[PDB]
Amino acid sequence: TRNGRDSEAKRLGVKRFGGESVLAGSIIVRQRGTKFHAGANVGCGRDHTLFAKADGKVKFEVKGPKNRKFISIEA
Amino acid sequence: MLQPKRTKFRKMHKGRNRGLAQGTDVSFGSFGLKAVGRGRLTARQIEAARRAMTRAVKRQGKIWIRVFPDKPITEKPLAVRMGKGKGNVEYWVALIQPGKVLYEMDGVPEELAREAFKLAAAKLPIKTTFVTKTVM
Amino acid sequence: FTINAEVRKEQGKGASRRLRAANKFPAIIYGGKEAPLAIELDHDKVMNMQAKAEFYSEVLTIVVDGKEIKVKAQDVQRHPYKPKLQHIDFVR
Amino acid sequence: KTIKITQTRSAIGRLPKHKATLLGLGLRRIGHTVEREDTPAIRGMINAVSFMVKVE
Amino acid sequence: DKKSARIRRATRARRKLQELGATRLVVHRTPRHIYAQVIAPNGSEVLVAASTVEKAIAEQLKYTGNKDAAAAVGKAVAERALEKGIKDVSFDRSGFQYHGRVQALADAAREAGLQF
RNA sequence: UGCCUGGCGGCCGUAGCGCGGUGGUCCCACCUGACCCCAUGCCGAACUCAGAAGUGAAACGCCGUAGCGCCGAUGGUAGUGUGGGGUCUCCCCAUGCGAGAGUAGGGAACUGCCAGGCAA
RNA sequence: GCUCAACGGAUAAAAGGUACUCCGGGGAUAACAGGCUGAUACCGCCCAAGAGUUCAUAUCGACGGCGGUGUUUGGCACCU
RNA sequence: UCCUCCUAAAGAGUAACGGAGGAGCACGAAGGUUGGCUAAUCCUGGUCGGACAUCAGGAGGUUAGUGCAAUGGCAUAAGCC
RNA sequence: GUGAAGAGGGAAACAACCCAGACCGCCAGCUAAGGUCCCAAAGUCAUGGUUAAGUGGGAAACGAUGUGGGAAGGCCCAGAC
Ligand SMILES: [Mg+2]
Ligand SMILES: [Mg+2]
Ligand SMILES: [Mg+2]
Ligand SMILES: [Mg+2]
Ligand SMILES: [Mg+2]
Ligand SMILES: [Mg+2]
Ligand SMILES: [Mg+2]
Ligand SMILES: [Mg+2]
Ligand SMILES: [Mg+2]
Ligand SMILES: [Mg+2]
Ligand SMILES: [Mg+2]
Ligand SMILES: [Mg+2]
Ligand SMILES: [Mg+2]
Ligand SMILES: [Mg+2]
Ligand SMILES: [Mg+2]
Ligand SMILES: [Mg+2]
Ligand SMILES: [Mg+2]
Ligand SMILES: [Mg+2]
Ligand SMILES: [Mg+2]
Ligand SMILES: [Mg+2]
Ligand SMILES: [Mg+2]
Ligand SMILES: [Mg+2]
Ligand SMILES: [Mg+2]
Ligand SMILES: [Mg+2]
Ligand SMILES: [Mg+2]
Ligand SMILES: [Mg+2]
Ligand SMILES: [Mg+2]
Ligand SMILES: [Mg+2]
Ligand SMILES: [Mg+2]
Ligand SMILES: [Mg+2]
Ligand SMILES: [Mg+2]
Ligand SMILES: [Mg+2]
Ligand SMILES: [Mg+2]
Ligand SMILES: [Mg+2]
Ligand SMILES: [Mg+2]
Ligand SMILES: [Mg+2]
Ligand SMILES: [Mg+2]
Ligand SMILES: [Mg+2]
Ligand SMILES: [Mg+2]
Ligand SMILES: [Mg+2]
Ligand SMILES: [Mg+2]
Ligand SMILES: [Mg+2]
Ligand SMILES: [Mg+2]
Ligand SMILES: [Mg+2]
Ligand SMILES: [Mg+2]
Ligand SMILES: [Mg+2]
Ligand SMILES: [Mg+2]
Ligand SMILES: [Mg+2]
Ligand SMILES: [Mg+2]
Ligand SMILES: [Mg+2]
Ligand SMILES: [Mg+2]
Ligand SMILES: [Mg+2]
Ligand SMILES: [Mg+2]
Ligand SMILES: [Mg+2]
Ligand SMILES: [Mg+2]
Ligand SMILES: [Mg+2]
Ligand SMILES: [Mg+2]
Ligand SMILES: [Mg+2]
Ligand SMILES: [Mg+2]
Ligand SMILES: [Mg+2]
Ligand SMILES: [Mg+2]
Ligand SMILES: [Mg+2]
Ligand SMILES: [Mg+2]
Ligand SMILES: [Mg+2]
Ligand SMILES: [Mg+2]
Ligand SMILES: [Mg+2]
Ligand SMILES: [Mg+2]
Ligand SMILES: [Mg+2]
Ligand SMILES: [Mg+2]
Ligand SMILES: [Mg+2]
Ligand SMILES: [Mg+2]
Ligand SMILES: [Mg+2]
Ligand SMILES: [Mg+2]
Ligand SMILES: [Mg+2]
Ligand SMILES: [Mg+2]
Ligand SMILES: [Mg+2]
Ligand SMILES: [Mg+2]
Ligand SMILES: [Mg+2]
Ligand SMILES: [Mg+2]
Ligand SMILES: [Mg+2]
Ligand SMILES: [Mg+2]
Ligand SMILES: [Mg+2]
Ligand SMILES: [Mg+2]
Repeated sequence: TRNGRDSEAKRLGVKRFGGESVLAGSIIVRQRGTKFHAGANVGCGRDHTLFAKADGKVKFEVKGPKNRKFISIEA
Repeated sequence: MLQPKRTKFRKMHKGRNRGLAQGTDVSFGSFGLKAVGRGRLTARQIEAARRAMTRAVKRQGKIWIRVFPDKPITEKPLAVRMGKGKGNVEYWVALIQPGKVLYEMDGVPEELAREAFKLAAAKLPIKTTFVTKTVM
Repeated sequence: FTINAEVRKEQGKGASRRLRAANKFPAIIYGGKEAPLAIELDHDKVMNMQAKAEFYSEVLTIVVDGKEIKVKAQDVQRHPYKPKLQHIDFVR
Repeated sequence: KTIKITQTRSAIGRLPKHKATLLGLGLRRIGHTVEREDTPAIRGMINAVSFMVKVE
Repeated sequence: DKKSARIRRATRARRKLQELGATRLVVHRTPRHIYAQVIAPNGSEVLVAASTVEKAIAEQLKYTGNKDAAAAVGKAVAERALEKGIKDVSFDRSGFQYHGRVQALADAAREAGLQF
């Protein structure tokens, strides 16, 4: 054979889903590109990881012109 | 012999030939050969069945081929153990679900169409039937 | 060109199969400001009716509960390989 | 408002969910006429394992 | 089209400033007239608004489209803003380069008392 | 109160395109010049400033049109959770869920907060 | 300051032969034979373009199709 | 050994001597931030100049670009100054 | 899921297939899968049909006035086949 190589899987996805109460700092979505975007009280790190900026429930939204998926937190 | 003129990938997965066909309505020609049975037609069988029709109906009339292979079948050489790579591509097959119009025919009598389509139907592995272009 | 047909009560996958395996097949009438009407009818009539070219052009009067509804056959579902009808859509 | 349920088949070659549902109904062995208060839940539980229970 | 090019030029500031949750002071410049409005942190309702189009300010000055006229709006916004109870704000320049009329509006807005 | 404009949103194509009209009283647009503030890696084209002779051409706003895009039932079909069954590569039955495409049709948006002008 | 890249790195430092062999084990793993399978092989059959002075099916049969057998070449590694 | 896609059965994970590709760096501007900008590819006209260099307008609109394979992502631009 | 690590009844015999989880005893009864003419426990049971091959009790392409149901379509008293 010529091939037979593969990388280790990165464990990327929605960790905390909509409605789950999360602590200030908790990672909501690990992903590569901004598939979801950072809404209210949610950050976006160098790795495009969407993390909670404040304590509260996670809320997925579909808004804007592009119609894009945003992630917000509400106390 | 029919074959895709360049593909994305050389070797495709096996898959499962399931469900019903899509190309069921007689679109182009007047008559047509529908596949009752389920199966998969090689590139050789299609060419062998086409020649049987084209020679039966002579220079006159017009024939379509609705099916095309675009699935390369791998075959492992004789006296070779398991593993040590996926086998080399030998022949190309079109997967045929039930209700698939294989060939269509136009510009001939309804008698000679059936007698020509029988000769083609005899070449193919799949069990087939004659169908006419019903208007809607 | 006078089809006769009962009204459907059970509708879905399970009912439609039990129906279709009893020499009948489901169909539907719709058009205008009124609501649609689900319509069970016999197979062996409408199989023989479609042979004529007028069927998919001229107006048909479907008899339902006494009332004769004037319609035209808009769309139709053939059974994949066996020569038989599965469903008809009647536009008003 | 109660309903008498009866287990009419074995809980051996069955799914862990179906083994659990019987533990949630309270059915221990085949031929056990347990009675439970009727709600939308218990009917869901009966509908989940309808093949191996019978209602009175 | 210039308008649409100027809208996308501003959008970053707007979208960044709405995230922070700050009371923004929008300023729309025009060849004739200059506008200004303090908008609430939700982004919908207006708290204070003033311009050269208003006859209260237009009646005093000579022309309604220059530095000295923009200053007069710049005072008129900030003077009202303090009466309503606003003080800590941000300045949405709105795709207009911070140099002339808008700068004269901003400096007049600072010098009046409004804190930014 | 309605009729119109300007800024800022919500809502993101039933809200967008093309085609047919229409507005300059104020507003907005081009427009009128360039000691200056500033500007072009050449150019007041752009950005900028100082203006009021002109026009509604372009751009923009509004009204009308189905040529498209877009939305979209009901019914059926495919798929499938669970217990069965067969002629078992593939299907079928009971029961629960139920698409996509296509069809009738709907369809040139819909609203909020301040500001200005006109009929009051 | 390490292609410690055999990349969780045995040493700072290491290649071969044995038919002269030997011990411990394995049917956890090959060679014979058996088994399961039947791509291949052998044996049938289906359609009929042509050959046969004319005339497909006396004898043949292209391009293709479907079976049987376990006589071949194999695959698997289930017994030893 | 490390990265990317499928296989992987709509969270994650998931094998085979299964199917395809890459990496063992690069950069004091290719980082920061501020302030700007908009592409491909054609059409027509134009000196040498021609299909294509540079210019003008029109068409398309992200087919572009992203220091490097593939994936996901970007006009608020993460694109180019 | 089952065996491994689970006996018992059935599938002739048959770890994994179908039924069902053995604490011990009894010369009690009711049922599961599967069965009911004899080997061998229990219906030569009842109603209306089908098969004529020992099919049931291995198999394909393809072949044929085999034989049952249907739903249609070609002609008559000017008398067709
Ligand atoms: Mg090799
Ligand atoms: Mg490996
Ligand atoms: Mg892996
Ligand atoms: Mg991966
Ligand atoms: Mg992956
Ligand atoms: Mg940071
Ligand atoms: Mg697959
Ligand atoms: Mg398919
Ligand atoms: Mg050898
Ligand atoms: Mg349903
Ligand atoms: Mg079902
Ligand atoms: Mg267990
Ligand atoms: Mg301008
Ligand atoms: Mg356009
Ligand atoms: Mg100018
Ligand atoms: Mg105009
Ligand atoms: Mg408009
Ligand atoms: Mg009007
Ligand atoms: Mg309107
Ligand atoms: Mg739709
Ligand atoms: Mg739909
Ligand atoms: Mg539906
Ligand atoms: Mg199941
Ligand atoms: Mg099943
Ligand atoms: Mg049964
Ligand atoms: Mg049988
Ligand atoms: Mg099975
Ligand atoms: Mg379709
Ligand atoms: Mg309308
Ligand atoms: Mg519209
Ligand atoms: Mg319009
Ligand atoms: Mg050293
Ligand atoms: Mg080494
Ligand atoms: Mg090692
Ligand atoms: Mg070493
Ligand atoms: Mg290692
Ligand atoms: Mg080691
Ligand atoms: Mg070492
Ligand atoms: Mg020896
Ligand atoms: Mg020795
Ligand atoms: Mg010795
Ligand atoms: Mg020894
Ligand atoms: Mg062994
Ligand atoms: Mg081993
Ligand atoms: Mg040998
Ligand atoms: Mg052997
Ligand atoms: Mg065999
Ligand atoms: Mg012969
Ligand atoms: Mg020969
Ligand atoms: Mg030969
Ligand atoms: Mg093994
Ligand atoms: Mg033995
Ligand atoms: Mg490792
Ligand atoms: Mg996956
Ligand atoms: Mg999954
Ligand atoms: Mg996954
Ligand atoms: Mg594993
Ligand atoms: Mg692997
Ligand atoms: Mg490599
Ligand atoms: Mg960069
Ligand atoms: Mg920027
Ligand atoms: Mg690209
Ligand atoms: Mg790329
Ligand atoms: Mg950034
Ligand atoms: Mg950068
Ligand atoms: Mg099961
Ligand atoms: Mg046992
Ligand atoms: Mg047993
Ligand atoms: Mg036994
Ligand atoms: Mg038996
Ligand atoms: Mg049995
Ligand atoms: Mg047996
Ligand atoms: Mg027996
Ligand atoms: Mg026995
Ligand atoms: Mg067995
Ligand atoms: Mg026990
Ligand atoms: Mg009994
Ligand atoms: Mg029984
Ligand atoms: Mg017995
Ligand atoms: Mg007996
Ligand atoms: Mg039988
Ligand atoms: Mg036949
Ligand atoms: Mg017969």
